[PDB]
Amino acid sequence: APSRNGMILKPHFHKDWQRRVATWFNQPARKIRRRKARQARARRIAPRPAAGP
Amino acid sequence: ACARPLISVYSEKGESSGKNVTLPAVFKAPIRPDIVNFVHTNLRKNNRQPYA
Amino acid sequence: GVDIRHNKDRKVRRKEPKSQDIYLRLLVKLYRFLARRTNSTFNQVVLKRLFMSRTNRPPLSLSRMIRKMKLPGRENKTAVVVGTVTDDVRVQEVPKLKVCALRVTSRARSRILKAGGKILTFDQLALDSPKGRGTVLLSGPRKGREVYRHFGKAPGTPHSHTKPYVRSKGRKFERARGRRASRGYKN
Amino acid sequence: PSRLRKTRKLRGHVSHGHGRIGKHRKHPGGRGNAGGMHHHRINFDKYHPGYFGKVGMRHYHLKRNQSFCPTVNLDKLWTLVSEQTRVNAAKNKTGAAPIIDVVRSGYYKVLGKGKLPKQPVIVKAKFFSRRAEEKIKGVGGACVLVA
Amino acid sequence: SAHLQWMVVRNCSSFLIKRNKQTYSTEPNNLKARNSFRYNGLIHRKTVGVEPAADGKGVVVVMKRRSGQRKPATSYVRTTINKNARATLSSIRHMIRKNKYHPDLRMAAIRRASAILRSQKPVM
Amino acid sequence: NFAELKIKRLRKKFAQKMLRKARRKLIYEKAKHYHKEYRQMYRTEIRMARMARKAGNFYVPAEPKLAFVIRIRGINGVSPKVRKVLQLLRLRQIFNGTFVKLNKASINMLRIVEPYIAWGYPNLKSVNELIYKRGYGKINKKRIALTDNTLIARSLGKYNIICMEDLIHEIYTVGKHFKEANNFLWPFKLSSPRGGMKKKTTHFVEGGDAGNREDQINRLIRRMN
RNA sequence: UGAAACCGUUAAGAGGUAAACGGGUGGGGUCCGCGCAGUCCGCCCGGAGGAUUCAACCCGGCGGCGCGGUCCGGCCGUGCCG
RNA sequence: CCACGCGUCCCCCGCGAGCGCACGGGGUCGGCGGCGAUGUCGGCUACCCACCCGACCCGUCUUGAAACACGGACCAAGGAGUCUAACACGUGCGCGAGUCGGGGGCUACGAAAGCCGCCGUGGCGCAAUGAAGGUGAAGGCCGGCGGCGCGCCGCCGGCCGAGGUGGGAUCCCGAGGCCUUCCAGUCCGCCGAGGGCGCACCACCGGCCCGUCUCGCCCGCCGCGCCGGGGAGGUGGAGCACGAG
RNA sequence: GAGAAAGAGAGUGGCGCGGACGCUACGCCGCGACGAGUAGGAGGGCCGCUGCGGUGAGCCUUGAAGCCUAGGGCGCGGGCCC
Ligand SMILES: [Mg+2]
Ligand SMILES: [Mg+2]
Ligand SMILES: [Mg+2]
Ligand SMILES: [Mg+2]
Ligand SMILES: [Mg+2]
Ligand SMILES: [Mg+2]
Ligand SMILES: [Mg+2]
Ligand SMILES: [Mg+2]
Ligand SMILES: [Mg+2]
Ligand SMILES: [Mg+2]
Ligand SMILES: [Mg+2]
Ligand SMILES: [Mg+2]
Ligand SMILES: [Mg+2]
Ligand SMILES: [Mg+2]
Ligand SMILES: [Mg+2]
Ligand SMILES: [Mg+2]
Ligand SMILES: [Mg+2]
Ligand SMILES: [Mg+2]
Ligand SMILES: [Mg+2]
Ligand SMILES: [Mg+2]
Ligand SMILES: [Mg+2]
Ligand SMILES: [Mg+2]
Ligand SMILES: [Mg+2]
Ligand SMILES: [Mg+2]
Ligand SMILES: [Mg+2]
Ligand SMILES: [Mg+2]
Ligand SMILES: [Mg+2]
Ligand SMILES: [Mg+2]
Repeated sequence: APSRNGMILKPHFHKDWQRRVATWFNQPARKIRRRKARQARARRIAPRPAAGP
Repeated sequence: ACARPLISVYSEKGESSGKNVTLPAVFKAPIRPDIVNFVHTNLRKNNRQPYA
Repeated sequence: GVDIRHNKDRKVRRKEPKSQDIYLRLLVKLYRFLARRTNSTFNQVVLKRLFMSRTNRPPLSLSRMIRKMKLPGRENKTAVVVGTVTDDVRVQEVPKLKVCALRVTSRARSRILKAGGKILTFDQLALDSPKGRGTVLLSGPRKGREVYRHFGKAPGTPHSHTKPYVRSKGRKFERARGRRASRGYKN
Repeated sequence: PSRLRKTRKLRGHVSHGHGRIGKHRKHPGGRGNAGGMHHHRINFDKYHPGYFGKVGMRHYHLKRNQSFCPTVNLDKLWTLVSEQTRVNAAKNKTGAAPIIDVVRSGYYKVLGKGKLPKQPVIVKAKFFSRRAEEKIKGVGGACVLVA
Repeated sequence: SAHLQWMVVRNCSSFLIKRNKQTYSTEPNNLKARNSFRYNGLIHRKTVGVEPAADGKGVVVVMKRRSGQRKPATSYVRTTINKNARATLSSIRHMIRKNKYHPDLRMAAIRRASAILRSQKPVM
Repeated sequence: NFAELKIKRLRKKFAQKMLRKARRKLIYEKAKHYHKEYRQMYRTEIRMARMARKAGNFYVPAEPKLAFVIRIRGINGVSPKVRKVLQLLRLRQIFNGTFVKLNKASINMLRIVEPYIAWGYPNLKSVNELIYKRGYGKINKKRIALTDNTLIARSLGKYNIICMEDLIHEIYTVGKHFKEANNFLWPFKLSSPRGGMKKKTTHFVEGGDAGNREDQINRLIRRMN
């Protein structure tokens, strides 16, 4: 039942979407994990270029 | 305003030293409690763990 | 019993700005005084335009500033918007201007002060001219927003050139039955 | 903030702002965009004309990178290059026109909308409008192509 | 300045208390102790305050000078008046009136000093 | 110095005091001239009736130029054509009164609202005592009671109506600026009638109170205020 | 901690249109006013008092400003120039 | 009789002093009297009782409920427009033809906060139109060269330059004038006949871009072709017409 | 506050040291007219509950939260203070 005026639109929520949802609360946990892994690699290859080849 | 006074530097004994630095222009920025309250509201919601 | 209707009995205007910043309300505290103790009707228009919304204070650009100043008669006259004097980049020459606005874009400030004009704000305008004597009041394009293209007589209706709300402009998105003589009907 | 929302004023009112005669039922007009040609045809033709039907040629594997050709107008042509070039072009008595590579700024095509100020140019582009190149000729200046 | 920091302080100050449909303000240099613009003592350049003395008797009068605005320790000057009730009030009247020092508070300070001295003369 | 600056203050004050005194003598003699005019207006319609009867003819007096309408039926259940005429007569509440000059454009309005109004030809005493007791003024579209002549004179000075008997003369002797003088007057909030109505619903001819009751509107006014 | 419905008992009051309710008072209670000879506050006059007492001066300190028309020295400019 | 003086020409027949009374811009007394320590005073309200008037039980669906309409014995606690996403508009805030780091990276509270700018990739916006190939948003003036039975320019040199009409808040000008004893007489302020430059917006007429149709002639060259460009007049567009996101 | 567009305007020539309240300008004050309401819409709550950042040199074993009350009260009212 559309009202007076507005976009008629297609939300893709007809599937069961609450079971498959990706919450990003580990975003700063990965932004700590990556830089810990990167510092460990940059210590491990000790004079070599830190970015790689 | 426009004027920048000359803010004295204090030694650890409490009394004033001869060092005397001018007041930076940050301390003449406009005072807006609206913008302060708005940014404090929306940023204190960011250190917040979920509950369900 | 009294035979009057009360439908429009409450008039609908603003009498204070809906904003809560303190500098705008100090400008309001100034022009409340300057509007009731002067006989200048400039101060009432400035007081009424300080109340208005962001959409009722559209930005007046610099190439319309200078264009409405290049009219005859209004030489060495200060000129006042209540909104925002933004820069316009499709203009090269800029005359000297005596602008008075609430907030001028930094690039427009550089552009005007390079040309040698000066930028007042409203607490300086009150000291320079309390009755607004020798000013040119201007305003931006109030129908300049794109939401005044979705308004008016509805689409799908003859002689109504209204932009409809379409989620993505293409050849598949509202081109087919109302829009063509071949398929359905044309309006 | 639910503290500011409508439901805090609608406590005690026994219909909660939806009526006693027509109750707030679940889906009275069908779900979604239902009934386009049947019982909401009046809405979809007073407010979304053209919504039903096919038109035009189907182009299967479309790639939005083949048809990349952004445009710039002549009144913002001089906004590509810094102010010192056009100031020195106005000061130069030689007639040395400044060279403006629009592709370096990121516009492939030059269209001509506005008044262009009267000092020469070498505008090099990937495409040109008819009116744009003749405005460049009318100010007196060259239209260099580049691939 | 003064009118910006009044519009900051006016509803957000720790000296403001609001209950029983009455609004007050507990800054130390306030005369009549009420939240207003004239009477608030933290804001202005020039400011009169009336306090009872550190001794049980006497009235100290606080004057904000004009120079050290941002310097709080050397901003307020104290003067102690341990005298009869008439000359205490004439001293406060001469300090506020004849120094041209913020003359709207000229009667409120005399009311406050008269209320301090009544409490300092002994209880019935 | 404050020597000549002092004395020119009371020079200007004495000047406007003498100006006010000249204005009071003006409106005194205007009221006297009005009393003379009303004596002549009352005696000449007796004089001419006598000189008609002395020959044996008849003297038809002039049809009056001034009626006073009163709304005697309430808000509820009003037909809309009857309603709009009452809104143009400014009879909104029950028991409001309004002076109305007569012509063909107005009598055919009054017969549309004949079931709801009682109107007749108000006497000089009626036009006096309505102004003095219940007469207010639409000043700055507010309702200010006519307590002093300046309230009349500031609004109606440009029509040369500057005391209260000027307003009474313009209403009664219906003048050139009757529209402005009457629309100055707020509609008269008359009380409910002492003694009591005869019958609200039927016309005055058939033993009621609605409709034209020509000379008899004064008996209604005397007990409605 | 120990509420409400419900119940026992004590006290008070009442009772033939089931009870209950709104407006209006009246009567009886129960507690409170810490009622139960009723306010103070300025200025003036008179009468008795008691002070280490006011005004004016002198010294010291502190503060404010017809602005010193224009005193000397600083610092700053979201001012300019060399 | 709300009529009071004198002096000057001619028609006609600008500050007097005091007191006082008040049907005068909303009430005062500069008038009084009683009763008060264990039996009395005040307490409108809240406890009980009495009387007169009034008085059907709530929720609900209904044209209409006290209904012989359904729900409800009573009480305590729990108990129903929430959250995510998209969109629309209105509002407040920052910046502004730009804007935004949301993804990544660098350095207890802090899983925050700061920072990047050769991390603006990217989104939205600054350009539309067409099914599509595509095209893609003012012009005007001068001089020369029945082209002659473009007085209308094909191409160049110079110049003006980015509409008009009506209404329009604001402003700008100012014929005159705002008195103190009178005349001349400057400065400041103010009022104002009349006249302008007209914001936003509205209405209308023009103009430009894209599609389409009709009419018609001219121009371009590396390829003179089933090539390319152009004009005039209608008409279709969610356009432009000195940003507004 | 005054029936009449506008200056309580500047210039040149003939003793006693005194004077209430105010103005949280989102404040205070002054006039006028008005007040019905279901479905619904909107505004204001110094109405109420729970938690969080600030703050009250807040309160509290010399007795907080809760609960009861024929006690004193305030607010139209939600409710609240003794
Ligand atoms: Mg609906
Ligand atoms: Mg009524
Ligand atoms: Mg109503
Ligand atoms: Mg309304
Ligand atoms: Mg309701
Ligand atoms: Mg609703
Ligand atoms: Mg229902
Ligand atoms: Mg429905
Ligand atoms: Mg139905
Ligand atoms: Mg629903
Ligand atoms: Mg069907
Ligand atoms: Mg009836
Ligand atoms: Mg009787
Ligand atoms: Mg137990
Ligand atoms: Mg018993
Ligand atoms: Mg009964
Ligand atoms: Mg039902
Ligand atoms: Mg049903
Ligand atoms: Mg039925
Ligand atoms: Mg119904
Ligand atoms: Mg039945
Ligand atoms: Mg049944
Ligand atoms: Mg049922
Ligand atoms: Mg049942
Ligand atoms: Mg909508
Ligand atoms: Mg908006
Ligand atoms: Mg997109
Ligand atoms: Mg109502």
